[PDB]
Amino acid sequence: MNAPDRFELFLLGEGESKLKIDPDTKAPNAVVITFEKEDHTLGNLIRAELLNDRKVLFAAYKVEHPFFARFKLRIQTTEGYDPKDALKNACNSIINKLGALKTNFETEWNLQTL
Amino acid sequence: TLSHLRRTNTPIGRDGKLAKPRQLHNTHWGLVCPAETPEGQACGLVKNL
Amino acid sequence: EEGPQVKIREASKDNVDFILSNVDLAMANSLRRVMIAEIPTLAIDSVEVETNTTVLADEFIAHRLGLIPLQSMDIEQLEYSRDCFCEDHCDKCSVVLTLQAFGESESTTNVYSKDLVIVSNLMGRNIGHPIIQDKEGNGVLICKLRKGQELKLTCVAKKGIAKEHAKWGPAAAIEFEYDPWNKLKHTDYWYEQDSAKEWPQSKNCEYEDPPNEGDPFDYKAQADTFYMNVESVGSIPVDQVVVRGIDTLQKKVASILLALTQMDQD
Amino acid sequence: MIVPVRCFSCGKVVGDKWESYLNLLQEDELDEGTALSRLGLKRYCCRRMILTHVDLIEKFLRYNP
Amino acid sequence: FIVEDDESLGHKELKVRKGHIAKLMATEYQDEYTWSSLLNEGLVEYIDAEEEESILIAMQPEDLEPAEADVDPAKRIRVSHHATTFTHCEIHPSMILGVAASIIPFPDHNQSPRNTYQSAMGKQAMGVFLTNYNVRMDTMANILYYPQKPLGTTRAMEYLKFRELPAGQNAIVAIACYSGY
Amino acid sequence: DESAPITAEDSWAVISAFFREKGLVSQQLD
Amino acid sequence: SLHKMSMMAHRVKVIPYSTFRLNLSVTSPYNADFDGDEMNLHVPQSEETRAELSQLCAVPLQIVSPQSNKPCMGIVQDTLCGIRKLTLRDTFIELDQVLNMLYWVPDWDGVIPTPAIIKPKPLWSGKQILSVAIPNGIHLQRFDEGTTLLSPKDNGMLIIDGQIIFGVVEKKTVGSSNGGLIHVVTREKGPQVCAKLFGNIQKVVNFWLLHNGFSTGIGDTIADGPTMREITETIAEAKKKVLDVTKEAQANLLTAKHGMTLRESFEDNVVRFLNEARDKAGRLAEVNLKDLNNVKQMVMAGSKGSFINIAQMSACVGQQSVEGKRIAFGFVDRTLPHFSKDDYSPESKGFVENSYLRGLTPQEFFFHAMGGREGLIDTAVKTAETGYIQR
Amino acid sequence: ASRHGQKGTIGITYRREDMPFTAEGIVPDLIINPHAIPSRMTVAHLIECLLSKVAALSGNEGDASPFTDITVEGISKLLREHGYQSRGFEVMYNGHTGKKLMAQIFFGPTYYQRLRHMVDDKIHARARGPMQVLTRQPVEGRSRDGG
Amino acid sequence: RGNLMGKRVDFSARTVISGDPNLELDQVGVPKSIAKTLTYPEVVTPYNIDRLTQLV
Amino acid sequence: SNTLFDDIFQVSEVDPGRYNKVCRIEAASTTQDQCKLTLDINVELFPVAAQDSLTVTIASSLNTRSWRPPQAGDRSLADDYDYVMYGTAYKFEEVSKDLIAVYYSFGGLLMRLEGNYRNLNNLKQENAYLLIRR
RNA sequence: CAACCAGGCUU
DNA sequence: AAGTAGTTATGCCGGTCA
DNA sequence: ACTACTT
Ligand SMILES: [Mg+2]
Ligand SMILES: [Zn+2]
Ligand SMILES: [Zn+2]
Repeated sequence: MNAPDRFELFLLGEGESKLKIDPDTKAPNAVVITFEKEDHTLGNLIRAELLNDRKVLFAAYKVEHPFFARFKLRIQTTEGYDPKDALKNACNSIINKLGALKTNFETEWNLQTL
Repeated sequence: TLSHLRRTNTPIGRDGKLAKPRQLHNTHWGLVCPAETPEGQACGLVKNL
Repeated sequence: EEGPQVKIREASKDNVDFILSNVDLAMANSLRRVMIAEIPTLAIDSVEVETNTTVLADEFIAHRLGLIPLQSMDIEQLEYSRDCFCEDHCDKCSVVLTLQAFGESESTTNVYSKDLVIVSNLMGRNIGHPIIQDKEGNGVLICKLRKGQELKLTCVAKKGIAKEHAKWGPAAAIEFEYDPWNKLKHTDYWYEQDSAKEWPQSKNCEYEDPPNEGDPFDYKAQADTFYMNVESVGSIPVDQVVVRGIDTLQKKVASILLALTQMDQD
Repeated sequence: MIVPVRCFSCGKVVGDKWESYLNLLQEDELDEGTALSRLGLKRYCCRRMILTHVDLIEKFLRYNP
Repeated sequence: FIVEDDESLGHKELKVRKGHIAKLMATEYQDEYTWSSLLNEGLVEYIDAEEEESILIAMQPEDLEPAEADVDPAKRIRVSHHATTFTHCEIHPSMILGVAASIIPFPDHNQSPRNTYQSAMGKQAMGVFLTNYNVRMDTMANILYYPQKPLGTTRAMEYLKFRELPAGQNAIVAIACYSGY
Repeated sequence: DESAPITAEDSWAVISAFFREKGLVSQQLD
Repeated sequence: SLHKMSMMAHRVKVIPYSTFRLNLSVTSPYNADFDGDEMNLHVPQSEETRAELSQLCAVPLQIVSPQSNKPCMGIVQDTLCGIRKLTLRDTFIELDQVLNMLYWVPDWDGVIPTPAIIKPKPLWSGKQILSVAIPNGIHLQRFDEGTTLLSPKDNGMLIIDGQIIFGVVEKKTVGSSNGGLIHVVTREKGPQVCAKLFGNIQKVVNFWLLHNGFSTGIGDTIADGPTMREITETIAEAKKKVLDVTKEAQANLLTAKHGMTLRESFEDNVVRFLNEARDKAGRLAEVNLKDLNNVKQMVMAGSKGSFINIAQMSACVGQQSVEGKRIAFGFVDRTLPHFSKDDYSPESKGFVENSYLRGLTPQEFFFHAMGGREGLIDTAVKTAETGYIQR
Repeated sequence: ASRHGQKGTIGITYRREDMPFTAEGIVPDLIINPHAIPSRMTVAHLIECLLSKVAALSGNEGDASPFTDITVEGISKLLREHGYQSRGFEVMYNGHTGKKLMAQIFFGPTYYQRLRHMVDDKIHARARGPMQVLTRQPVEGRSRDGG
Repeated sequence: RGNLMGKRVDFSARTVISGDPNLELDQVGVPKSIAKTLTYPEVVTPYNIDRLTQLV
Repeated sequence: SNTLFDDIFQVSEVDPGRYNKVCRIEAASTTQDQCKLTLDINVELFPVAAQDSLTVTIASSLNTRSWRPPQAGDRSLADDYDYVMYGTAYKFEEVSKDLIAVYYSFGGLLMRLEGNYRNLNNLKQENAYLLIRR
C-alpha cells in the first residue's frame, strides 16, 4: 500500500542526477559525492580502487538507509591533486581491468568443450 | 477446526481467579491437554481433550 | 592476457565452474551481484485473461507465467517498453504470447509452457521462446484441468531486470568462496574440541597450498583467487551470464564517467 | 496446488521436474533422496521445494464445473 | 492396554501380541480386524478417571517389563520399571496431548509455557481449511498459495491430516545479526 | 510367532486402528 | 501508558511502507516489542500546543528519569552485544574499514586518528574508533573486581577526555545503568548531545557488527562430554543425599526443627538438596562454556539470557513446584498412576533431572506443565490486580 | 511465526545480492535474531532446524515426535555424513562486500506459519470525521473511520 | 469515566511498529499514507505565503 | 623530535589469558634492577616467547594531526624497529621512596614502567610512540 | 449514526 | 457471627433487535 | 478475591 515502485531502485526521478558533488568543509581538499539510484554494487568498488591512488588520503562510502537506493562517497586527496579526477581514473582503472577479464574469460571459454 | 470441536468450557464463579480450578490437576493426565489453554482471562477454565 | 585472469575448471551448458584469479575481492563480488541482479532478460509481465475455469485463480496463474523462463539471447536488441515511443507497446519493444487449453480428454489435461504461442513478429531474432530443458520437451507444468475447463490468455513479455522483479533474474544460485584454508583469518571457527576436525575441508582446499604451521601469520596477505560457479536458468547461455555480467558492470562504471562530464560543462 | 515454478530461495527452475520426479518414484521404484539428486536438485534450497510440495490441485480438479 | 501377568511362560506381560498387531496392519494394507476387536478380545480397556485411581501403569511397554542384567550418554534419563503389579500400559505417552500441541515438534524440549503459546497461535495461522473452499461462500477466509508439508513431524500428525492440508512453509532460515533490522 | 512381546513402533499400529474407527470427533457424534 | 515516558514527543520523518518506525533505544520506555505491537500517534494542532510537546516532553529530555534518579534508555540488542565484541583487546581493525567506520559517524571532524599499531601493519582497535563517538570532556572511571589501573581482566572502565582507555564496554557502562556513560553524557553535555550519542554509538557498532556477524545454535547448548557426566553424578549424589534422609525419617529418627512438623522439616531439607544440586549442576556447565560460545557471549554483554537459562538448557531443568510444595498427591497417595503409593522420591514429586537439550520424560513433561500453568495463571492475576492498584 | 511461540513481524526485506550467503550458493529466506533464544529457552526450534536440514538433504520425513529415542547427538552424525558442519553452522559471506563473516551462522530450514494480521489491515489514521450521535465524540472503529 | 476523563479523538493514527537502527533517537518514522491523511492548520503569514501556496 | 627512554629487557614470562591474538608481557632491565616492565602485545604481527632481548624506546615523534597512509615510500622513518605503537599516558604513580612508575595505553593495550631518572624525560603527555626491535 | 450479548487478539 | 452489593487492565476487532 | 454495610 505504502510500497514504493520497484523501478525506483534504478530510474532517476524527474530532475535528479547520478552525481551531486559537494565540498566537505570539515577538512581540506576533500569532497562528498552522492550517487542517486545505485547501491553497494557500484560503491564498495569505487571505494576500493579509489583506495589505491596513493594520492588519495581518504575514501569511504555509505548507504544512508536501505529504503533508499543511493549512497555517499567521501574522497580526500593530496594537495594540487583534485579528487574529481582521482575518481575519474579510479573508474577507468575499473573499466580497463574488467575489459581484460572479459576477453580472458572468452578466451578460456572458446577453448572449451561440452 | 479440529481443535475447536474438542473444546470444553467451565463456568466461572464469583471469587473467580484463585487457582483451584484454573490449575492443572493430576487426574487431568491423559484426558485433558497439559499445554493447550488460553493465556490470561479464562486461563485453565477452557480445556482441550 | 593483462590484468585479472581466469582458468575455467569444469564447465557445461548450465554451470561455469571457474577460477577468477588476481582480482580484488570488491570486484569479484561486484561481479557476483551484477550477475544475480542487473542483467536484462525477457519475461511475461502483463496477462490479459479472456476465459478461465481452472481451479487456480486468475492472478495465481499470472504470477506463474512470469517465472516461465523465456528466450533472451538477443534481448540486448529489444527496447524497454518505457523507452520505446509507442503508446504502450510494440514489436519493437515486446513479444506477445497466447495460450489456450480445453479439457478435451477424459483424464486431466495438462498445460505446459510449451503451449505458449508467439504472435507478434520477432522481426527475426532469438527471443520469446519458452525455454524448455525438460526431458520429454514440455517444460514447466503451468496448470491442470478437468472436464470442460477452458483457459484463454494473452501475454506480453518485456525487458526488465532483477531489481524490478526476480522473474527477470537469469542467474539463480552462484557459488563463491576464497582462502579455503582460513589463511587471512577472515573467520574464526567455532568448535567444541578441534577446529580442523569438526569443520569440513572444502573441495577447493586442493587447488591451494596447505597452511604449514611453523610460519608466522602472513598479515600483508590480501586475497586473490576465487572459486565461483555461475549456474543458469536458461534464458541466457551460462557463459553470457558472466560475459554480460562483466559487461553491464562495465557500463555502469562507464556512466559515472559520462555524467561526470556533462557536469564538466558548468 | 500445482508445482511451484522455480525455487523460492535460489530461483532455479523446478516446474518441469514434477512429473519426472513422481515417476522415478512409482515406476523406477526409487527413494526420494535420490530421485531428487537424479533430477539435478543439489542443495536443499531447491530440494526442500519438491520433497515437500503437496499437490492439492489434484484433489481440487476432482470437483465439477 | 491390559497387562495381566497371564504368562505362565514368564513374568507379567501385555495381552496384545506381535500377531494381534501384524493381524491389524493386515487390515491397514487393505486400503476385518478393527479396534472393536482389540476391545472384545479383551486386550484393551477403557479406564475413566475415578477407576484410574486403583491401577498401575507402565509408560513404554518394552522399557518397563523385562528383567535387569552401557547407557547412552546423549539420550535422556528415564527412572525405571520398579514394580511388578503393572495392570495396564500406556499406548504411547505422546497421547496426553491434544490436537494443537501435537503439531509442536519436540515439545519435550521446551520451557512449558512456550508450548502453551504455539498452541494458541497455530490457530491464527493460514492454510487450507478444506478442499472445497473454491465452492464455499463464508465471510472471510484465507488460503496459502503454496502450502508445503513440514520437514519436522509428529506421528500424531498423520491422523490430524496435517501432511495433506499443511499451514506453512519450510523456509531456509538464518539466525544472525545483520543490518540490524 | 503370533504371540511374542511388542516394542515401541508397534503402539502406533493400534492407535492407527483407533482413529480408523472412532475418529477425531467421536464424542460430539455419539 | 504506565508512566510519562510512555508518551514522548518525536520529530517526524515521513517514509514509505506501512509501519511506524522508531529508534531501538527508546524501545524500553514504551515497553515495546516488534512481535506485532501497535502504537498510537497524536498530532498537536496549535502553535503553543506543539511548543508544549517540543520543550517539555521530547525524548531527549525524558532520557534521565526521576522514577529512579537514573537514565531510562540505554543501548540494547545487536548494538549492545555488538559493542562488547568491538571492544576486547583482541579485536583489531584495518585501515580500509576504519575509514568506513569513521565516515558513518555523522559528526567526525574528518580527522583520522593515529593507529594504535604502526609497526608492520597499521591496525586500529575497536576501543579506539568507538571513542570517536564519545564526545570531549566526558570523564568516567569504574573498577569491577580485579580492576587495577592496568586491569588485567580488561575490567571496570576508565574513559578520559572522552576516549576509552581501558576495559570492555558493556551493559554496566553503556546501559541504562546508574553511573553510566549515558547518565554522564546527558548530565555533562545536555539532553541534546546525548540523544545524538545513541545515534552514533549505534551506527558505528551496528555497522561493524554487520560485517563481523553473530549467531547461536544447539552447538552452544551442549556441554563438554566429561563436564556432562560430572553433572550426572552431581545429580545422583544428591539423589542419594535425599534417599538417606528419606529413610532416616522413615525410622522416626528426625528431630522436628522448632516450629515445623517432621514432615514440614522433611521437605525443607529435601528441596534445598535438589535445588542446591541443580544450581551447581548449572554453575558447572557455565564455567565449562568456552568464551567463543555464543549463548555465553550474550550473557556477558547483558543483551539477553542469564545463568539459569544456560542451566536448564544444558545442565538440569530443576524441581517443579505448585503453591510452594513440590507436586502433590491428587491421586490417592501418589503423583500419577504410574507410581506406587506413598512415594516421596525426587523422581516423583517433580524433579526434572534432564536438560532441555536432552529432553523431558512423560512424567517430567507433565509435572513441568503443572508448574508452568501456575505462572500463566498469576501472570493473568498479577496483571489485573496490579492494574487496579495503579489506577 | 515458528512453532515454538516465536512470534515476529518483518522489519525490512532484502534481495539475494544484499542477503548474506554460503559459498555453496544458498541464501536465507528469513533472518531471525539470535537474541530471541536464551531467555525464551526454546531448544526445540534449534533442533527442528538441525533435523530439517538433514531430512531435506536425505529426503526422509524427519521425526520430531514427542518422546522418541532421537537426540541431537545422533542427528549431528547424519549431517556430518552429508558434508556440512555438525551443529548446523556454515561459513557465510557478507553480501555487500563479499568478505567472509568472522562468525559462522546457524542455517537450515524450519517450518514457519504465516498468520493472519497483516499491517495493511490495521494501519489507520484520522483527522476529523464521523461523530457519534448521543455523545458527539468521534465514532469507534477503523472500518467506520473513527479515531 | 468513558466520555470525559478520556475519549476518542480526531487527528491521530495507529499501525504496527518496527525498529529501525537508522533513525535518530527522537524521530518517528511515519508512513506516507498516514502523513497524507493527518494535517496541521497553519496560519498564512508573509513568512510562509510562498511555501504554503505551493502545498495548496 | 627526540627520544625519552631507552634500554633492553629480558622476558620473564608471556601470557595470553583467553586472548587468541594478544599476550601481556613482563621483563626486567639489563641495567637497573629497578626497571620492571608490563606490556600487552600483538603476538600476531610480532611473536614473542620467554627469554628475550628486546630494546624498548619512547619519544614524542618519528623525525601529530590527521594520519596519512604510507606514501612515505621515501620519507623519514624513526621506524628502525620491528613494532611501533602509539598510546596515551594515563597515570604517574609513586611506588614510594623514589621509585616512580608510569602507565601507558595504546588504544586498549596497556603498559607499566618503573625506575626513576626520566625525570626531565617521561613527560605526562598524550604523545608517546613505543618502539621495539629484535 | 445505537444498544445488548458472545467470542478473539495484546513475545 | 452469615448474606449482599461494589469493583475487577488498556485498546482493537459475529448475532439479535425496534 | 476482598471490603463494607446489612441481616
Ligand atoms: Mg506485543
Ligand atoms: Zn514499443
Ligand atoms: Zn533452490
